[PDB]
Amino acid sequence: NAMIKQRTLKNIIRATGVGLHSGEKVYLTLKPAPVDTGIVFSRTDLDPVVEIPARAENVGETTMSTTLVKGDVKVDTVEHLLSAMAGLGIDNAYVELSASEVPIMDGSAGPFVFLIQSAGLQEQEAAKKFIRIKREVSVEEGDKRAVFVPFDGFKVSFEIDFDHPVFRGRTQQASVDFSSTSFVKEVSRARTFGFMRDIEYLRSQNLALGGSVENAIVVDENRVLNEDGLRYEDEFVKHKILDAIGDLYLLGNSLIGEFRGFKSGHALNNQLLRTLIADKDAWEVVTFEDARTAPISYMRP
Ligand SMILES: C[C@@H](O)[C@H](NC(=O)c1ccc(-c2ccccc2)cc1)C(=O)NO
Ligand SMILES: [Zn+2]
Repeated sequence: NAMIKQRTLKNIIRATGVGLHSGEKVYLTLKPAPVDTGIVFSRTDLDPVVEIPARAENVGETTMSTTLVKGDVKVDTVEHLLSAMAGLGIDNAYVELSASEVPIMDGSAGPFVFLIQSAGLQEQEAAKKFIRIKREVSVEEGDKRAVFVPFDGFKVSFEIDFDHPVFRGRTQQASVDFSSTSFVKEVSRARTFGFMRDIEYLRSQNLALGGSVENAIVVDENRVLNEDGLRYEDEFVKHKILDAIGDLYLLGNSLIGEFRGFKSGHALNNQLLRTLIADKDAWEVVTFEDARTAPISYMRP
């Protein structure tokens, strides 16, 4: 008789930071929103205020980060904040930003999960809608691949392939089944990362202006440059899982299914969502009026 309900924020919560790509200072405000609103970004620095729903149809650029666009108005680097929202099961929220990029914080979803849980969650008087994968859907480009597989729960598998001394062994693949593994404990703290030769190229072009060892793992030709080391033995692949969860949440609803990524990035993740949405026979919308019968579990609000 206990139904799985939609969730929003119990209180407003505020954060400040800098954009990884733009280097601009930005004020972030997360606000409660009504049932069936979904996640909506709002550029409050503009006149009039521009709202951009966090949906696959509004993705505009996918080079290095996922960017939402509406006309000429952009919201860059939404993936880590959306991963935190998805991890905590937030259905409805307003995300107000004073600039064109979500703050990078420490490069992970950790600060966002903590800010959300500090504000608390509010269950709403409406059933949470899930998108259930009924048939396999895959997208490929070159040697990159991203797949949705029917699965009674939610599971993300990812494999990276870097021919580099730091990237050897079993730490290049990971699978997380959220029926037994905690998004907060095992995925949320995984930071973004960049290779020194790529970073140098980006800096030569006056790009990635906000990036440093304070908000990213920096790896040169042989080692991790961050003095204090890694948060997980497999932090790099866990961050790709974090990215995939955030990019997947642009479907607008939590998924019941499995994602498998092989060298996939924001572009291929978004192509997978667009293929799934277009293949209506591959999915269905489902609700759980009895939480006992559900294959996905959310933490108490
Ligand atoms: C891991 C990869 O998918 C991506 N991150 C980057 O592309 C990236 C690019 C540049 C930096 C960087 C780090 C330090 C200084 C300058 C740039 C960090 C991450 C990412 O996390 N997208 O969400
Ligand atoms: Zn990322």
